[PDB]
Amino acid sequence: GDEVVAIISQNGKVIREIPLTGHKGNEQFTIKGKGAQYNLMEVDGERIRIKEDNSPDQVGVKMGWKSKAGDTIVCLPHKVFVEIKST
Repeated sequence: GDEVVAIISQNGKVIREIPLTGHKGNEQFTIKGKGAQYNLMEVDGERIRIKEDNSPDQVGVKMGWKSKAGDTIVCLPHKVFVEIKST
């Protein structure tokens, strides 16, 4: 099948590029913003989501798990973006 990488950015600056294909186990990391802003990122197997955050709108959290080429997650107030790209 497809081989994909998740690109996770904050204010356009890349924090992690994470190849998802073949990934097993669970990893969590927090992107800390200005003030008390945070996003708890979670990679579980070949999927990624914002597990939890204190954004006012919760749009990115509500988007849930992503895993396919072309998928995105956005948390606009915290300037966090996830893009999944085919390699």
